[PDB]
Amino acid sequence: ATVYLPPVPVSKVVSTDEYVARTNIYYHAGTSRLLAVGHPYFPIKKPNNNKILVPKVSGLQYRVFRIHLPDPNKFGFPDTSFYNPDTQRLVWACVGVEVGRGQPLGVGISGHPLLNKLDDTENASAYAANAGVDNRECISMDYKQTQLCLIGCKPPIGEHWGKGSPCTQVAVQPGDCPPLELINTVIQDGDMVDTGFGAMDFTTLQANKSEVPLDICTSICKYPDYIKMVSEPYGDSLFFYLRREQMFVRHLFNRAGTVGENVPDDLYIKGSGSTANLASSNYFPTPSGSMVTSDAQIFNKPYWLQRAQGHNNGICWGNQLFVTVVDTTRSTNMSLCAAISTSETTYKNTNFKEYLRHGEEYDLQFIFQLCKITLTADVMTYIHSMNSTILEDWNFGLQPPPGGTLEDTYRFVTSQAIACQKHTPPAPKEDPLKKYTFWEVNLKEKFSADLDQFPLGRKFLLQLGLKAKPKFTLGKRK
Amino acid sequence: ATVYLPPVPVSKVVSTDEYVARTNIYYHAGTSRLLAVGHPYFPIKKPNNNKILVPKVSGLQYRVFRIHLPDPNKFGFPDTSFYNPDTQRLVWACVGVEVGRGQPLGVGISGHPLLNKLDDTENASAYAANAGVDNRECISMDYKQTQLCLIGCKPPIGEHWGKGSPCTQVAVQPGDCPPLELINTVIQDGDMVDTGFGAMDFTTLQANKSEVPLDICTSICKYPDYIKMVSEPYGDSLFFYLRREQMFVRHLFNRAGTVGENVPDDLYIKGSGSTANLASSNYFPTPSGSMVTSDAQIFNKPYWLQRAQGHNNGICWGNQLFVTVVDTTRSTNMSLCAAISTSETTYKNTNFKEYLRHGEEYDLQFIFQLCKITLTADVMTYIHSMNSTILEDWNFGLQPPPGGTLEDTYRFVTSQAIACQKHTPPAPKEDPLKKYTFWEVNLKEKFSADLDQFPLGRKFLLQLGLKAKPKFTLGKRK
Amino acid sequence: ITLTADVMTYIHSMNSTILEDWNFGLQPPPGGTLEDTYRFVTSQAIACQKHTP
Amino acid sequence: PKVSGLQYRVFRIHLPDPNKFGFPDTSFYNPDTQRLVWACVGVEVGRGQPLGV
Repeated sequence: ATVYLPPVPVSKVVSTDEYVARTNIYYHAGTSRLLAVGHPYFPIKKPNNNKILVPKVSGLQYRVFRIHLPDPNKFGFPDTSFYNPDTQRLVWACVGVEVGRGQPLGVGISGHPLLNKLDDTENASAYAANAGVDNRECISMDYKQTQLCLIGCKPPIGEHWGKGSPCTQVAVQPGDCPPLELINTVIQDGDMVDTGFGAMDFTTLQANKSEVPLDICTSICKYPDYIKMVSEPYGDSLFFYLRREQMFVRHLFNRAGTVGENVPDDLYIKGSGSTANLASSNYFPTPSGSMVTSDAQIFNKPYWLQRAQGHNNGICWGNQLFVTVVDTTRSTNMSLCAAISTSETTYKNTNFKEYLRHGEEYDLQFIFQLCKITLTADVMTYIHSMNSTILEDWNFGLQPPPGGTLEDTYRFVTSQAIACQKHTPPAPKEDPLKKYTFWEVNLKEKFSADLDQFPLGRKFLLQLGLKAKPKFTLGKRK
Repeated sequence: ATVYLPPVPVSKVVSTDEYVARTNIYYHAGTSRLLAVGHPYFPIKKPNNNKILVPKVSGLQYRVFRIHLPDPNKFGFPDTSFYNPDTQRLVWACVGVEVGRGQPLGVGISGHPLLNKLDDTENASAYAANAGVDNRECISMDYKQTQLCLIGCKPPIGEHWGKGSPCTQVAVQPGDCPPLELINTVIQDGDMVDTGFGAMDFTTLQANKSEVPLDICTSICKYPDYIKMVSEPYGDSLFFYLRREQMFVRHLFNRAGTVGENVPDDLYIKGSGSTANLASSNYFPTPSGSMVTSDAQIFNKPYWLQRAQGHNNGICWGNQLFVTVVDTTRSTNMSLCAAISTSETTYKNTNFKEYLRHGEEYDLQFIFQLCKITLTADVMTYIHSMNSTILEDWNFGLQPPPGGTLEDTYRFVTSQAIACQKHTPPAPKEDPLKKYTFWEVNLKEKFSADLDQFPLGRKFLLQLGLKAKPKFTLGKRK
Repeated sequence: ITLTADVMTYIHSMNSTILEDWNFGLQPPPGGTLEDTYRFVTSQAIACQKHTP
Repeated sequence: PKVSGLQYRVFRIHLPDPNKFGFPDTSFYNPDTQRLVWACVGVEVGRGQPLGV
């Protein structure tokens, strides 16, 4: 520049598929399986202390991993360089991923010993059974079936309705629901999916703090904010998503507690008896999970990334991948027991102490394409306007210093002081993370160049070149 | 190449129209004839509130009008093959202003019921000397003739005298009347023009606060500073101005109060009577107009622009115009009364409630030529040293993937009645060319291709000489 | 929209009102006729006269 | 207010005058022998709400 920052773009934003050439050099990577054994309901901590002994792990929460990748320009190379390192720079493209489940078919489960529930109002049994002191019951559910996986390279955006706070312009008091304002935030590991009360916080909306389970009270519940993400052309925040979700209405119920609502008292006619009074108009549909089937598994089959939502196809502008997984369908909870004493020789429920765990597996197989971004002066100006940090990291002119001189604290040694001594010694240092809240997967040298002996690999050779297998695949008929 | 780019230099100083290419597309616009009906002296307010019922409006007061124009590029036309934004932008040029006037002949009335006044200077009816009896008579006068107009496109500066550095004793005294130092500041609507008591404050300046009429008593008097604006080197502040002005002395009068002023006793012989008593030097001229006729106007006459006085040609930079008009030749005040109960035909105040008004009419009729600015980097960068803002509005470049919008933006209210709240909407804004209130003239919805429907454009046609357009014909009348 | 005099004859027969709203023909008449004097408020500005109610 | 998806949500959408509208190169146009009109060539409607009846 000038002209001008550039032009044009904006408008029309140049794709990274017009000057970023693919190469036929392939490396292969994968993980060694991942296993995390939690307690979905709550983490089990030592209550004499504050540290976890069993974490919280669940498929009914987002499992969001921050994958850090090498860069090809760190290599000594096996000789993948035939040109000057300043006419081009190298970046990865990920062209296939399979995300495996090692968990059997069967659901996980959540619940609450005191879920806020009055009476049954699907078909009556009461108007109220209580409006004084207590009325909550032992009730469990498995939250709705959600399967989705989505892949990006910058952090995903979630939406949820946060607490818009009661206003005093229009009459809303405590004991009236607030106006609700949508407060959107990044999807991060440990966070709960939508429950079908809407996707909202429950940490400060809830004030009994015991309407719902131990798990969702203490999370933010979120719905994916597809909408802002698919409107970024580049799609660096995601360049792949899919979903399958469903839920059915188990039974209508009424919440524990009295109306806070204002009912116009002129939309009915008064009765006599039971029909004189009103129940609480705080009806809620009770939701419940769906039937699990092996034809609903979007997993253990490969998601290609040869093409992507974004201009991005896994192109490294940080050398990171974000992979978010939800699987509620193999999120088996396995039940077990240990006997408290062998002093009790009869069957007692004060003898054999039931315990639940959830075991969580994930494996990710990857095929990596080596790609290049060819740099001319004009290209370099576009990137500079785009994100300057990329140029510096690559290393590219024009840098000051010099620099110099003197220094201080001279001779001796100490020696007393003299001399100097100021002293004064440097670097706190401080501070931004940039962690933020993710299950760290380091890949740096799991990279390969054979892909005939990885299962994903074999299928990728089949798809790409129509060879090699190596001998044969399938049937026939069968 | 190039690379960079001098401005091209600010010290090469040029017409602001050496790079603005006129085109022959012409549109017309004007007003409906705006009206303001005040009370000449002050505003007649509710005395429970500060809210006006009757504003304060005269022709002896500034009429500052803020003409607003769209950017032409943003304005649609039905045929548009004269602009491409990949090559050019557009900007208005006003090439004719007609000041419609339509009011009777008459002049504003100003007065003070406690105007300081003792004797006649014009006569020797009574003495001007020491007097501990302070006379205050009800006197009224019309103020001087002021007719002027300025048409500009940036805010215009009038000068006045303020109270500058102070004295070391109390102010407005013998020998400790403070230094009065010139404060130039932007012209305000409905603040006073020059009145023949000069251009200065009176609230803090005049500590008697009772010697001069009410309309200028609480208010500043200011005169437009011509010298400064024509000594600006782009002449955007103004670029056309004209005046016709005069004072007439109604009579010199002398104020009451004792003599503080020194009378040397080496300039007159001693005797008795007069030659031993001090004399007042407390004279004030009384301002009045000399003659007023509606053929003594400078108004009602078309002003054809084609190369402004300034380094402008009459270009609407920012697509605004700042018109400050004074007219006193017409500035009639009309008196009315309301009878509540006639019960004697001879005046009573339990009958006839006297009222005073002043009604003020102005119409502004316009013909605007469209002109273009080519997008050349040397011109752009030079414009950037002059003012970057026109450029930023046009907008160039990234927006890395894209920030601000899209993103995708925005959420989401769209108010109901709950709504989402809390709100407290975002703040009030001030326009960058607005510091003081003006009489706003929006023009953004009235543009006509044809100029034959309006007498100002026909007159422009005939003067233009396309195609070729009579001109005149005789008679007229006769 | 391609339009000629014959085609227009038909356009009005279907919906009078469409041509009349577009009014790139026609006429309803342009206007004209007066704009003035003067409405509303009346008065403005300064004024706030009466308010006017 | 009673606003829900269980009662008809009828939106009046009012669109630019196409006839006089911002364009980049037009000089064919004759008001008498041609007119312009918008035709909308797609709509998507985002329902940003989660499941829940």
